[PDB]
Amino acid sequence: QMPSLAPMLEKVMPSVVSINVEGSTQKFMALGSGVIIDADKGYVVTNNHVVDNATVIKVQLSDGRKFDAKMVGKDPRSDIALIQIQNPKNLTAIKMADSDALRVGDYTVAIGNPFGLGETVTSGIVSALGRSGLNAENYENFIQTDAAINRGNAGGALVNLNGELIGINTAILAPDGGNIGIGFAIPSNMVKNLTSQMVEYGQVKRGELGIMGTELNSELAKAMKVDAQRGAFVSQVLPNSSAAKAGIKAGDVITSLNGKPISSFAALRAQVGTMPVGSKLTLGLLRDGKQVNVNLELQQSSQNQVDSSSIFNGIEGAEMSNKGKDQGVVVNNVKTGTPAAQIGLKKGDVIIGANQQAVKNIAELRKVLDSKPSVLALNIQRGDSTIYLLMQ
Amino acid sequence: QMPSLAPMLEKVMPSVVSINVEGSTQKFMALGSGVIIDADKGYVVTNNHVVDNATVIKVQLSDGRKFDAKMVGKDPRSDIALIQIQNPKNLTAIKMADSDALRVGDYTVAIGNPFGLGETVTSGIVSALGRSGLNAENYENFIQTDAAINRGNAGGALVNLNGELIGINTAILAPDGGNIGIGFAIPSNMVKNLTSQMVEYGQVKRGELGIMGTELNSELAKAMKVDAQRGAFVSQVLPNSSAAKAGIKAGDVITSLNGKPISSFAALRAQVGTMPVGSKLTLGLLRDGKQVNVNLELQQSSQNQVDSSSIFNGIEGAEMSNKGKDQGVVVNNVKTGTPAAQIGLKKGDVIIGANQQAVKNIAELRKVLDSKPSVLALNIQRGDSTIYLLMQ
Amino acid sequence: QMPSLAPMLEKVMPSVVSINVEGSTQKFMALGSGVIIDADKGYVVTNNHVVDNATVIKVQLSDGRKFDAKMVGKDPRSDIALIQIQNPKNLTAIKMADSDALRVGDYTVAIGNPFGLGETVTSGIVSALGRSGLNAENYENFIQTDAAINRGNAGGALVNLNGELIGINTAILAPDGGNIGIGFAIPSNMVKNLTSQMVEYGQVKRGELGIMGTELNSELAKAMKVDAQRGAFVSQVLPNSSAAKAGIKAGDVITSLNGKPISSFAALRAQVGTMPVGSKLTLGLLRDGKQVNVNLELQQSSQNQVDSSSIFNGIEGAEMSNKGKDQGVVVNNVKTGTPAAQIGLKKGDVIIGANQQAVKNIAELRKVLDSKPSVLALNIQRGDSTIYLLMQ
Repeated sequence: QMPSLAPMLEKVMPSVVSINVEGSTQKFMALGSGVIIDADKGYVVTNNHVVDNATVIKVQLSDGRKFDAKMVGKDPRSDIALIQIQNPKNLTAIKMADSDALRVGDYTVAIGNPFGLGETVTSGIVSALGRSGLNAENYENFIQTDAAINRGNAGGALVNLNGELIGINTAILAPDGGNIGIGFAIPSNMVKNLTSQMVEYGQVKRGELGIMGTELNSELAKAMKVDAQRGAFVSQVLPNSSAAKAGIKAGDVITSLNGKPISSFAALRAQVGTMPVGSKLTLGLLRDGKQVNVNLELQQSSQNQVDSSSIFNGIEGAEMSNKGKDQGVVVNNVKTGTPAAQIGLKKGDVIIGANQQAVKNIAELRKVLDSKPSVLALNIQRGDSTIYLLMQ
Repeated sequence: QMPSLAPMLEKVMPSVVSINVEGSTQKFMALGSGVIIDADKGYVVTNNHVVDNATVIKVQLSDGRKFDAKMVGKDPRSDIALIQIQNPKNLTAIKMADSDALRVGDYTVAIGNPFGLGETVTSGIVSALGRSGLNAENYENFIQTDAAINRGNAGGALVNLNGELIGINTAILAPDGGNIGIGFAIPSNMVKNLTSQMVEYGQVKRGELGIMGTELNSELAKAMKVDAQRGAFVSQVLPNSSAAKAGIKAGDVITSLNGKPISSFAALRAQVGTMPVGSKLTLGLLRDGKQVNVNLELQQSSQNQVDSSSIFNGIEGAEMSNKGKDQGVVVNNVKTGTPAAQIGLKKGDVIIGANQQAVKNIAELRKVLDSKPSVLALNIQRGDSTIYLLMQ
Repeated sequence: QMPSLAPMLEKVMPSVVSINVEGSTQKFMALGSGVIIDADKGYVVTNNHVVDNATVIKVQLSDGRKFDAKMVGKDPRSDIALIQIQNPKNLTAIKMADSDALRVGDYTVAIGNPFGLGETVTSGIVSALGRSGLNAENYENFIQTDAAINRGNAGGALVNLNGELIGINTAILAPDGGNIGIGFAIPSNMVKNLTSQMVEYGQVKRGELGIMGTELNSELAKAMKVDAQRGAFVSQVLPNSSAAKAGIKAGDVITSLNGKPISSFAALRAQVGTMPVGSKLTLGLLRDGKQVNVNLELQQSSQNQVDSSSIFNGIEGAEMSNKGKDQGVVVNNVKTGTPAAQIGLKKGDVIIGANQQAVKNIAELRKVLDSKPSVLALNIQRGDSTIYLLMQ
């Protein structure tokens, strides 16, 4: 006869896990939380900042059980990392909710491991949607909540009253590292995209419209005679870009993506910034007081991702990324005094195998590395030649 | 099928605004929140401490729109200021609730601009009623809540589940300027009185009963053989005061105002301290174990208000206040080295016009000043003479 | 038509009280809260750490009334103290809920006196059950909640939506002494046991099973081939102990006490650590993959409790404790330079009266002391001799 979150949480708490990490860059230990995304494969999502530069990763269920997990993907720009429990048995995954249907009155409960106390649940409401600006280089479209979140909560669950995941708790505004009522989670639609890519590739293949923009504030709107105090202002479109081809002109205002009204430029960036190349989308446009509708196809890019370090753990040097279809890992750009080039690593190289195993993409590669061989025999192609690079 | 504050907030959030302020006393910037009280006239209430000593005031709606606002009234004793949006179009005002019907179990939601993040809502309950003592010179009858309130929330809304305004968020107990679960709002009945006066006059005409008192604590009650552990103890009544005339004797205990039981002396002070002169009220009295009922009429006073500075912005000197009916602004008491008297400002002067505009009260005056003339030509009366005082 | 905690709180708030304390060890003042446990006798429960080393204790009702209270019992190991309002009139006691039926989704409201503001209520949920480790020498089986708790809340009520007491607020995790969403209360079943003893004896007669143990973590479970990631691991059983007699063997795992599954070793310790000697209980055992059921009888012990100081307020020296039935207070072990032995206090002494009043146990004793005589005439037995020890 008493209302309670207990019935819901009982089904849901098994989904959320604690995460302990040992690493170096100087030895450190860290801890945070994670969410089980696929029970069968033992996929567990979490903040990239928690598991970044980790030598060892251990995951602990609510029931006590510990497992070891290995990395499978990580995206610093959005701060989402995907890991995988080695030898997953009898797990519970969380069902994801559609974060786009969230409203500010909405109740939320947060679950995670503050200060490593153990699985802690706290609750609140949605204080705000679309918050960004925390770190302006990243994609950020944060849900804001006043459910209590502290250090150790990172990577944990933000769920609604039905126990569906709506976000991953990531950061808090807080002088003096204590919670004051303001915390942020990555909306779950973003997690759904980013992770699904990582699963299949080991990284995110970032698509772009190829427009330069900025927040459409009220002042700018007068300058431009537009009826609209919010949106993405198109400063200019790149030549031979999706936008270009689609007919978007500079001095346009983007008001909606795929039906969904657009909070701001950042939100827009964040949305598309997480869709995979080749995605077909449609833009709500506003040029000279007239509404416009345009169909676009997300295209390639020059995304700065996956350094040689994120895959070798400590081997500074050239950045790397997949290549075409499952064609192997390509080395982007080697530095100079960077240890990687100090093993013969030269930009333009195409890692096509390792230790007699085929490498189609970064996931496969990281897989050979998971076995932790003593000597790593890279099978690369420079120009029209096969060569081998060795490590220890 | 899920409970949510969203439906209510959707109607209500437009009412609450952000406030940016530029000032000097040395240049500063400040920010807080405000509530739209009248949609047509663009009246917006807020904490006096937010907009105090401001050269510029800009208000930003939830939809993005910015407007400029000018001051119309301010009361430091209660920390309520009233401002007005210049050129108000298509606004939403909040409906006010009767704060006297609040109870401690009651749910509350707070809306405002913590750290200038944007319109943030957080929720809690009524922790307590009638809290005072924060600053003992002020009138204070604070609602206390554990909805999260931080810097930037000041001047914002405290509403109930029906979206009616019950208070204005004002202060927080908090070492280290972060919220810990204890925040305070001015009850809305007080806001309703204080503001309505300001609208019509530019200041509050403070009435007094003319009794000296103190909190009736349990110890004092024994000393005095009274059955009552709380109330206002009458230490003495002033001669030719309302109290006097009404038959109130020293050593009386006031237990109720207008039917409403009385928390304490402070609460009493705070209540009447916000009713306009001439108000007719009735007091619940307790003399020698016997209940008494008395009818009173709030009378004049010597209220220390509106310095020449609050209207000239930076012109230290004599204090000022309305006079009789709409008879003009009277200069209370000039200092010495104060810049005001350094323009020929002498106590007893009665500003009856400015720049060929008639001045009936402080609002009218502040109105001529809103136009920001280069030279201000005051039309004053000293004794039986009209004179003119000039400024720049 | 609006949901509210108000109706419930209206019945319940009278039960909770504020507590002011004057003491020395150097003069100090302290404050916290307390809960009325028995309206007739004026019993009020609170944290031992609040009223510890107090010369004076005053209790203040929600209605204003102040009373003086005297100590009747105190248990530092669990941090529960029991006091009694001198001359209790017209009080309201709280009904206690069964803390064992609490679940993590559950709503909670906290009531108490943060920073001596007065009776403050805040609310939250059960974040966690069975938390311990705060101070590892104590018995601790804390409920964890995110209802706001700050300094002054200690000794106050944690209740459910029906206004039944489920815990006593005790501590908070918090850098910088401000609440961040994590606070702890002693579950109410523990309070019910500990206090009831104190009432009847002045101390707690601690029973033991006589087993050494430790937390059964997942690693240890592999080492031992047990299917169970949580519980109490039996490292060894003491000879001639209850456990011994009952058939418990080292390398056993305890999974349940009296039907109730067992969080951990600490929880177990904490449970039995609060049952009175002679209690009959039953243990859920797990030896070599096989479930076992055993019946036990709590037995004596060597519990380190009640120093001569806790009863004399400032008279360092030998520890003391009841003896057999109501046989008087026995002096455990005298130190050396300790002031107690400096009045002729010798271990093995059996205080059988004081000032011509009979002393059956520590409560009676503390009673003669409550009258605050100028000279205290102890009637002791050393060996086969009656003697008298004098004080001032």
